[PDB]
Amino acid sequence: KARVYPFEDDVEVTTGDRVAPGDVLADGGKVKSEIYGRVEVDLVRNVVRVVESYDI
Amino acid sequence: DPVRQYLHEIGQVPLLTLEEEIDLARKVEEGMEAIKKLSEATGLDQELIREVVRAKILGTARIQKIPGLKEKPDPKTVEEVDGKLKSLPKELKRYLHIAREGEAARQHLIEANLRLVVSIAKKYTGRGLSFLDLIQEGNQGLIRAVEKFEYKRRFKFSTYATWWIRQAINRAIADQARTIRIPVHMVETINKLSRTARQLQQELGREPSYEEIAEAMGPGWDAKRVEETLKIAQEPVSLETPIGDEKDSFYGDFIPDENLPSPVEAAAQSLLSEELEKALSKLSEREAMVLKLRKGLIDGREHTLEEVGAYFGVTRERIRQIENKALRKLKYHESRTRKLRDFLE
DNA sequence: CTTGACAAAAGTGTTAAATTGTGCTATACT
Repeated sequence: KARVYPFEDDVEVTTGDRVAPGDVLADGGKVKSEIYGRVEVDLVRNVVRVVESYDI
Repeated sequence: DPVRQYLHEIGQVPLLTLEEEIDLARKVEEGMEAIKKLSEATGLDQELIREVVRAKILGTARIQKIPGLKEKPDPKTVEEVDGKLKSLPKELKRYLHIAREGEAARQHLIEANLRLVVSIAKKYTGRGLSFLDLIQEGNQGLIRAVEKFEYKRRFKFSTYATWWIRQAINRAIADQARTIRIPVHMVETINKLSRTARQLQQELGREPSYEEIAEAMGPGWDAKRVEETLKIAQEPVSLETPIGDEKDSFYGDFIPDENLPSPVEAAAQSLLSEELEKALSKLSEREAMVLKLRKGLIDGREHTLEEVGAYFGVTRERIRQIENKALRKLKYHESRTRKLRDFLE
């Protein structure tokens, strides 16, 4: 359960950060995430994909 | 329940076949070399940023917050390393994730082989550790065999791990079991000897002797070297061990206290401390106050002849004769009063 | 109450022998 967010220029988060709807993911401000959850940043698939989650 | 606990915790996570295994090891080594790669980025040691990965991985605030009152705090010696390499181009910022995923994969492969480590410590029981202990230290041996493993050699990690688990366990034995600290080699030789004994017992159809058992041990092995260390080997004895056959008696309650002087000694000693004071007053103001300085009676520390002669203005010779004569001159009073003639032990 | 002389006991220092603490072992072995 997650949503994919492809990128082009690097990323602003590591693997496991806590995001929120409307936060800056990668691409220096282009691609933003609309949902909560830890962000699992992948290199090969070039995706900042965020899994629905709540840091509890 | 702690017993079932770990078993049901590791039984939750599955094992790893060749695919996952080889992959995981490759991930780990890639993260390692990625660290070495970034070790030249800002000039930080390969071990430094390595643990800096832990700060956001296997706990946020819990890894460096309490390794004692002092360690490498999050704000001070950590944060300036977390937000330092944080601004570097692609060709650098990628190795960050390589290290993230490598570092995670490490722990992963460990968890995968945990279902082995436990099944390993199963043979090593009886060491003064009921399972869970043995398993814990074994897990440490796994952690070792992990960072030292090489997938490239096409070896099954189950082989490499075992040799290290058996190590971290057989090591933990000597550093735990005997209440009295017994150094590694000591226990090593112990097991060697006891092995020979427990072996030739059935061979000869009876127990050996310090001469014949040490004989098959090697050079310099006499009755002594075996019987001597045999004592050392023996652990202490629980003071709760019941004495006799009746349920009352305790072991510890059967031990005296000679640590503190008995009342009879309080008076025995306080008596001499006085009786020697009254039988002393028959000495000249010199040969008395000086006769105390040589016995450590004055300042409690003994004052050698050299210093005494400096205190009275006399010479290293005069005080010498002073003591002699002053002393026997008291011997006359003793042999005539019989007041102190006791205390001859 | 004393001076020089001087054995024995005691001291300062380096080295040898002994003791002690660690790291590894790869067929595979869950």
